[PDB]
Amino acid sequence: SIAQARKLVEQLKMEANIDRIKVSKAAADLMAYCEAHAKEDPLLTPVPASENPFRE
Amino acid sequence: VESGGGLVQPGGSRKLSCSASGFAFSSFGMHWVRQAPEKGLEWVAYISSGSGTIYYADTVKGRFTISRDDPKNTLFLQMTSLRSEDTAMYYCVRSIYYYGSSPFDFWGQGTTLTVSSDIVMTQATSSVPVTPGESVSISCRSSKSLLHSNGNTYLYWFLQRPGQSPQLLIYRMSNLASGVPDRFSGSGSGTAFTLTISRLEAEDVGVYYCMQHLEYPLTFGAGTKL
Amino acid sequence: SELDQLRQEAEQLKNQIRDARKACADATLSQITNNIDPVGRIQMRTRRTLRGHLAKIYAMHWGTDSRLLVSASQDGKLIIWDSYTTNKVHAIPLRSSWVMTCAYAPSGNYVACGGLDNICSIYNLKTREGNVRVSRELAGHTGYLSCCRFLDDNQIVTSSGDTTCALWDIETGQQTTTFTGHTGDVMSLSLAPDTRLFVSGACDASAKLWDVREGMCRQTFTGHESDINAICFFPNGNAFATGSDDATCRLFDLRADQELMTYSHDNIICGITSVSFSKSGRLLLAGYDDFNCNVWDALKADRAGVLAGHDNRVSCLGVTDDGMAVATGSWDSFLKIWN
Amino acid sequence: HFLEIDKKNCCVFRDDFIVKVLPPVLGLEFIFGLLGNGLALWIFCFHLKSWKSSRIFLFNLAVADFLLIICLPFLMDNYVRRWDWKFGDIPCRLMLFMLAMNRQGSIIFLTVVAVDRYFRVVHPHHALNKISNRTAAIISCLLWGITIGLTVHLLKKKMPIQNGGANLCSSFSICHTFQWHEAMFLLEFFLPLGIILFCSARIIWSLRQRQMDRHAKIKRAITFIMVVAIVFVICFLPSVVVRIRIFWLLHTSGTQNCEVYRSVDLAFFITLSFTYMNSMLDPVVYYFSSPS
Amino acid sequence: SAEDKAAVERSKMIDRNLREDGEKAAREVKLLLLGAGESGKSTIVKQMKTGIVETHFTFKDLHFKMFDVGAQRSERKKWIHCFEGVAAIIFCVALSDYDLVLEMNRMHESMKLFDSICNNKWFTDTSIILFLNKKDLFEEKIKKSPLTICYQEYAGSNTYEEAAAYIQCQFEDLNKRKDTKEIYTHFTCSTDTKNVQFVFDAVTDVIIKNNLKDCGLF
Ligand SMILES: CC(C)(Cc1nc(-c2ccc(O)cn2)no1)C(=O)NC1=C(C(=O)O)CCCC1
Ligand SMILES: *[C@@H]1O[C@H](CO)[C@@H](O)[C@H](O)[C@H]1NC(C)=O
Repeated sequence: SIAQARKLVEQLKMEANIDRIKVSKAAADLMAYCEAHAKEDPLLTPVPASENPFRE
Repeated sequence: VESGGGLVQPGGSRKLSCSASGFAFSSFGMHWVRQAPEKGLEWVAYISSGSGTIYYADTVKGRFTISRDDPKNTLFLQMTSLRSEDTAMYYCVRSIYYYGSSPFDFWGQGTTLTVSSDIVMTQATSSVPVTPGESVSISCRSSKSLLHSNGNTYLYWFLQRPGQSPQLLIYRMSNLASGVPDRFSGSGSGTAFTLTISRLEAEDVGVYYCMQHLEYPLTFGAGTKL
Repeated sequence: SELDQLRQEAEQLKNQIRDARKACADATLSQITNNIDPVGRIQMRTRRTLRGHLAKIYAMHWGTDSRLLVSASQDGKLIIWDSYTTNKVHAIPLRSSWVMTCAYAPSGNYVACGGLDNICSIYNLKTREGNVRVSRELAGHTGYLSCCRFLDDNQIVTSSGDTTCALWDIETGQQTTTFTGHTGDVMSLSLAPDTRLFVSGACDASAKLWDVREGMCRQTFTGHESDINAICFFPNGNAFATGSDDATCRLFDLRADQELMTYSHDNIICGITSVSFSKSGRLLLAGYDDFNCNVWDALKADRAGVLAGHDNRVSCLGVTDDGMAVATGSWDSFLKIWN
Repeated sequence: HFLEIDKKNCCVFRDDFIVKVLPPVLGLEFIFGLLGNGLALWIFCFHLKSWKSSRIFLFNLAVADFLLIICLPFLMDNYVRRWDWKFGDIPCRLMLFMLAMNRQGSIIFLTVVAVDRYFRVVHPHHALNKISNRTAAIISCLLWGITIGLTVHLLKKKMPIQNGGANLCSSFSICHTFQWHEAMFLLEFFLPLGIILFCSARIIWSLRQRQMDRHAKIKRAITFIMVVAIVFVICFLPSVVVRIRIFWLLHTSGTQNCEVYRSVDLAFFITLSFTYMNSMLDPVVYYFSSPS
Repeated sequence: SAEDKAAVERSKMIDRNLREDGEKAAREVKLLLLGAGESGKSTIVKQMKTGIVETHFTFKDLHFKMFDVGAQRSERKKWIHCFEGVAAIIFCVALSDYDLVLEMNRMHESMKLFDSICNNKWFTDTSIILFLNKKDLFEEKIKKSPLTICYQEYAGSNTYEEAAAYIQCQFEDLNKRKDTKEIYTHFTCSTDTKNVQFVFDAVTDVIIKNNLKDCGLF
């Protein structure tokens, strides 16, 4: 009983003592990644039907 | 492993048999490639998995008969009228067909027998120096470009070491078979093909044959001895 | 009375995390991606329909070649399809017909399956002695098998209903590492592109990021109001999306340590069974309980398309590694390839 | 009065009462029948997702009823003009064929339904309950063949009969020869009666021998088993009973005086109008009353 | 295309095997067995003859599949939809644990699970077969102990005929869907027979209703 609470406290301390960055810095990374690979996504930008392996 | 068949007969008829052993024979298509005493190999018959489609050679279309029995794992070949040309060592070859399979991977021991359009594969070269440690390249050519629309070229490479059955090295002209050392490599342009060996070894000596699988009346290339 | 003192410290420590998380929340994802242009309406057509399953389809997985896929169903069959020609490459009968997960090895020589039998079975596709045969049966979990993903040719990671995730070594069949910390049943998992960390969604409405090497939890994400049913990693590997039973989706960032965007609509009251990202990460595809698979524009959190082609619950979802197709299974025993 | 029809003395009447009672009776059956069977046929094709062998047999009944309904206004024209057919020889030949074929076809595809429901309640584990849709289609085509093969002679009998100054399109004429297709008229009723009554009784008895009737939906289905067994008798008994009376008169009185047939002949074509009643009530009893 | 034509005919050979297995699987009756652990499912299974346990038995040319999920001990709602489509649910309750406690007595613990299973969104029309086991132990126990310990509102003689029928009536009262599903209650002894007949009778009524759904009547 005491050990279970102690273990939960010990793990919670490790999570608290972690490095974090601002959301805007993390939001820019997701935005930058999507635009860097926008031309390579067939679902987002359909490729010509000749290049479709499933149309024909 | 597989083997079986008859040996000697004057005229008349004879029946060949094969004994499959421990490879799930029921899901494999089987061939009956034969080889003349001093010439190259020549395809004879074929039966699909489940005894569906059956193909025969143009020269044995009516005289020969191929049938299989999935129980007991036995493959048959019935020959009715046996002329003088039909004097060859008959091999039994397995092959399975799905998306990424390697057909013609295993060849039987084979038995000898004596009596007492199509695509022609040239393979102009016949013999080369046997000096080891070099980079030998074997050339070959076909009557028509065997590059299908799906994108794979149906050219197969076989090596017949002196005294044993042929062994598959490369299937579909680019893919290496299982158990084959990485020295062997194959490239082609649809019509002309080459097989490259980086470092020759003592066990690489033998006759190298080529096969096609685009149109089913498939032919070999008379080999290229080392 | 040390139990009360520990609880008081835990509450104070938990409040520190919430304060720290709120401090770094400089702005919102919607504000940052407000200037970008919407993807517009996205229409996808059923380019193929795979028939042959005679029961509800519960899982599927794509091969690394973006051509072969394996699907599971409660009829007890594991079918390997050729998505280009509809051809059936293999059909593996399972010992137990209650299968809830599938996995295709990145090498391509193995597949894995599991379910209510608490056993993850590995099958050898490239067997020289004929057909597909079982290779290893991994036992040791107490609850049902919810998910399993091939780390490599010899390493697999599984999540179970006993609130634990395990890492196995196929050669010996023993649990190299056990991941504990969840209070509810773990329902899904997803390895990172680097295959060094993986997240897991549980019935306690919490998502935990684990370290495969060390074997301890690194981060815990909260915000969902019900059981988390699906999880998937962003193509970058520094974010993931969750699909819970409260008819909502959320995007979590590993570095930001907090939820970024919410994908929900007032017209949707049905839970989410599966989620998946596109190759670019701009699209988030989610399978719902209303028989419809929805496409969400992750950057702007606006609906962009609907994959309405199934007559029952959409249970599984997948996007090819090439990004040129989307496979959608459902309880009507049909698999559909889109665009 | 009297008419010589194909080397036998057949007495044919032209009652004025036919002109004022049959055109409106047949008009009501057609107008609702087109809305009934036509709508039901629409639901079967474009409004149904899965097809089972039971629904295949019901589909044939809707087709058979539909073809019989579209032959009504040709009959109405004949009745309005007081047995005066001015449509030709082949159309007279064709319309009669489509009457006997569709009437017997509809009767065939409701004894099949009654037998189909019998196997689903009294022998629930029988292999017949799980026949594939292909097997049902073969049986449906086979049953259509017997219906057509039993009425082909209507396409060989030259039937543009000239009656005085009138032309009649009718194969139901009273005379003193044992004509087959007249005893078969009684066979369309007696034989299905011995099957529907036996099957309907066994279905209800089994649902009551087992305490299964306490359900709300089961008890509703029990009543509609009796509905089809009552509508069938209502729509077919009156025409049959008149025909035996004609047979009774032929044996005892004979053709020598075609005056005692004045009343019964009028009554027969009255009761034959109730035969088309079944083809109109079937959509509201077999399809529209199903919970599915 | 020679290799492609050979691959297509292999898929066709796979298709015919899938249908052959599907025909066999469609002819087997699937039953789900539930209880409270020591409710008597172990002795029930023998009468018909970790993870999930499958029991195979046949009766009157009918093949039954019985699945025991008593070794799960996890969130029921996360895997209970996998059993949607079973012919019937076999529920086992011990009649001798009304006074025994697991706090809370064991009898009400069965009532909590019965209430959730019976009123489950997935089981809205599946027949539920309720087996009241350990009736022999309940016979002697009611002589020395009253039923007021379990049900404090009980007002009746402590005889087997009156007390047992009260427990059965209480269990059936939890059935909210009284018009879409039927609950069959039977009394089971430690050494008895015809229990598989009772299950056979119940599934036939489910089959008859299923047959009347294909024909459209019911
Ligand atoms: C042609 C028919 C139907 C008599 C007939 N029935 C059969 C036959 C043969 C084989 C078989 O299996 C069953 N029936 N052959 O001829 C007939 O007189 N029809 C007419 C009326 C009607 O019925 O609407 C009313 C107005 C007058 C015309
Ligand atoms: C018609 O009536 C006459 C006179 O009664 C009789 O001679 C003749 O035989 C009858 N016709 C037939 C076909 O019997």
